[PDB]
Amino acid sequence: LLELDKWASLWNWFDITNWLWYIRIFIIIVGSLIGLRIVFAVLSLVNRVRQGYSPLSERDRDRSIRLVNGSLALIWDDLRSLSLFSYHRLRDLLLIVTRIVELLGRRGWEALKYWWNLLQYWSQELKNSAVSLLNATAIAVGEGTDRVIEVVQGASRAIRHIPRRIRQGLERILL
Amino acid sequence: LLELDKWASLWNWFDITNWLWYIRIFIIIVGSLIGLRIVFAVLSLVNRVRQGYSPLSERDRDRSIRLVNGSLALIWDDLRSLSLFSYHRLRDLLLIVTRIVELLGRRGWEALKYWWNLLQYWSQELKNSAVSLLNATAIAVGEGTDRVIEVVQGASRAIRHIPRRIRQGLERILL
Amino acid sequence: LLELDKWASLWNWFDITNWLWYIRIFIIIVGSLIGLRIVFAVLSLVNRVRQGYSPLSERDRDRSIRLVNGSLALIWDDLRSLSLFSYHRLRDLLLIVTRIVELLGRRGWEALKYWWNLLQYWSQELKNSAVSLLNATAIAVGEGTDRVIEVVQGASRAIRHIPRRIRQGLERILL
Repeated sequence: LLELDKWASLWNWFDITNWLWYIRIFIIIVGSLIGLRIVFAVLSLVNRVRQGYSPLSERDRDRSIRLVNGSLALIWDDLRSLSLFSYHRLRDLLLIVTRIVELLGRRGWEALKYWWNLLQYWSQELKNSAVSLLNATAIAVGEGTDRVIEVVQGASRAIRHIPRRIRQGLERILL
Repeated sequence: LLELDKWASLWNWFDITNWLWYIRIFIIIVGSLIGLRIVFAVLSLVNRVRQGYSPLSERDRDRSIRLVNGSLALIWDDLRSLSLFSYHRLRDLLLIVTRIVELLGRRGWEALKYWWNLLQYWSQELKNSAVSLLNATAIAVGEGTDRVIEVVQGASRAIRHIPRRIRQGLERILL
Repeated sequence: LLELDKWASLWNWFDITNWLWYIRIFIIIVGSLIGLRIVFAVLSLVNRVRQGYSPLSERDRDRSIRLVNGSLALIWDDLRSLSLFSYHRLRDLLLIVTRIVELLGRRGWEALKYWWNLLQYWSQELKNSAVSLLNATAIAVGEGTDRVIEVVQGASRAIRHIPRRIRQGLERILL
């Protein structure tokens, strides 16, 4: 079972054996390929020129070939970004990066403002559909029971419809 | 063939073994890395901004940094896309998404429309190269070949392609 | 140390072993998973309109569904690049590729050009940092530390400037 007997018998599949023993080599390239894909993001820019910014629904090839030559241009877009229109700035510029992240931690709360309001309107639509069927089916009974289904539904969503400024209050208490 | 003592022999390689029994676990992590790439698609947007306009041929680092601001923005793009117009749309979105495909699928056949055209012109381009060369070598024998060479080649392409509206006749005749 | 008896015992653990003996297959599936990922690059095109102009910080979602129709449209962006509207170009398309690369290949070397000036100023920022800090600390002492430090540092680095434009000599002398 297994061992030299299983491994040795495989040497007859010389072609496949190569893949079986050299796969480990291949795994590294596969992991590398996702990283290579990061460079592929530039390719979408090429796709934009070829297909147009709007959905996929001519001249681009001649210029697109310039992408090969893009190696020369490629130092131009990136070169001015790190040091900007001034020198001595290059060492100082990396520190700027910390500045936006510190400032953004304060305004980042916009996550919660929309999520509470967003879930709030969806719930309202659920109640509206239910109000239609519930109001209509309640009449079969009588005694104005349908009026009861409307008030209860309207009471819970409506009261929760307009809450307090949790983003503002929490923004000042968090920083 | 493999070996038993080789497995134990690797223990004497100081720490080479560390690569084998760690990279293997590391592979599962790589699988996670691919699912990481979907967010990278937003990076391509930043790239077109940082790339000027055309394929590959400064301040954009600070603005691209604004990509971090995408957290607050993220509820906004999803919010108008998910329901879009009015507000009874969120449940409707499941209906309209399915329903649009049927309406849109009808015009989608235009794929074939151009493909019919691809074969149509290349056929014509073949005639120009072939007729020119064959027309010239044909006369080398005498006088009378020029009519058969031009009439036979031009005749086959000429009668094989003339009617238009391929999808119009094809898509409707299927009823 | 090891033995086929140790491996066989693991067969009674019919659960995890599948991963252990199918991970080789798993990376291949992952490879396919990542190639599939490339289509996401078009999503960025949609992101511009659907997700806003700049990075992450309209109605076209209806158009996002038209992406299905993108098969119809997809021949329009591509068909014009190989053959172009001029036509007769299609056989030319294979030849032109050599001409544009041959033509652009001569001036394409300017990549090296930017690197020479680019690195040149970077050396200059480092030079200013050392002189300012070292001279300023040396000023604490009298005698004449200020004159020697600023003159010798600035004299050696500044005078070391030598214009050896490779591109210049490559354009005029390579003919």
